[PDB]
Amino acid sequence: KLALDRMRLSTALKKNLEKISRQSSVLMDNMKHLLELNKLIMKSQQESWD
Amino acid sequence: STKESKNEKLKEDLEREQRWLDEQQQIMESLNVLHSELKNKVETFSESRIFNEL
Repeated sequence: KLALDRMRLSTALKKNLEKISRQSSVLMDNMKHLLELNKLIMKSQQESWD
Repeated sequence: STKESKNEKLKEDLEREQRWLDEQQQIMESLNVLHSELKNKVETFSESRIFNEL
């Protein structure tokens, strides 16, 4: 059921980000904040492991 | 917030176990020189020395 849900969410985000809509002006900022927080979690995980 | 505080705990833990390794090596270098002085002083003063000194 989780695999069917993640495939429907992956096709829903693919049809979302295929066409440029009006929610992209906050969705691009949300993806930039998530990639900066994930880069901080990568550097923290590497330094904590070493 | 809970992993950077885990990093700030472990940098405090980087000081303490390095100090605890420095204390345990200071035990280890002092127990080596007390084992060498005890092996060199197995033979004590003689039985005939105590009668003539007293």
